[PDB]
Amino acid sequence: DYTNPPWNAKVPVQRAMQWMPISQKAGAAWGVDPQLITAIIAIESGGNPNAVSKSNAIGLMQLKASTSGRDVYRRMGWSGEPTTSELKNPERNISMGAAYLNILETGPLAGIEDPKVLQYALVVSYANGAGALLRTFSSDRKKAISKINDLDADEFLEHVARNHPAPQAPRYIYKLEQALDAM
Repeated sequence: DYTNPPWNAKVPVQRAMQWMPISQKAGAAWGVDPQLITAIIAIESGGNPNAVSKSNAIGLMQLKASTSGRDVYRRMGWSGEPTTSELKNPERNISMGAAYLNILETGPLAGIEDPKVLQYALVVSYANGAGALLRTFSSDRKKAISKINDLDADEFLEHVARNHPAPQAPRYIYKLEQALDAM
């Protein structure tokens, strides 16, 4: 049961909303929905810009220097990876998070047609990687996308809950809907 325990979104979303001006700016620059950015902030850090997880995920959107941080650096045309200090900067963190969502949308998840299925695919990919998601459909990226396109949002969630190896995957979707209802 990925909905258990329940997650009350009120506090973490209202805290995350204090970052909205940055989220709207970053979202407009990268073509990313600021409500999704706000949801991710609420879910990942509860709006605490200094959060540091066990696995060294840092800041408002819990970006990890060696994984998503480096992916965004490559998208900017840079080598290396951000520092912890850089990831604690709220503006830098949220803009990098927005950039990462754009990278997912325009790279591995390109061709998803339904914008609600795409929303769910984004959070699941954000949480455990686009590869882990797509491989539950096919080792071939295009066949994977074609299979995703055969599903609606509620069927996508069912698939993820049954077939995704990470329990966090379907729970992210549940939390997303909890977060959205609180905005």
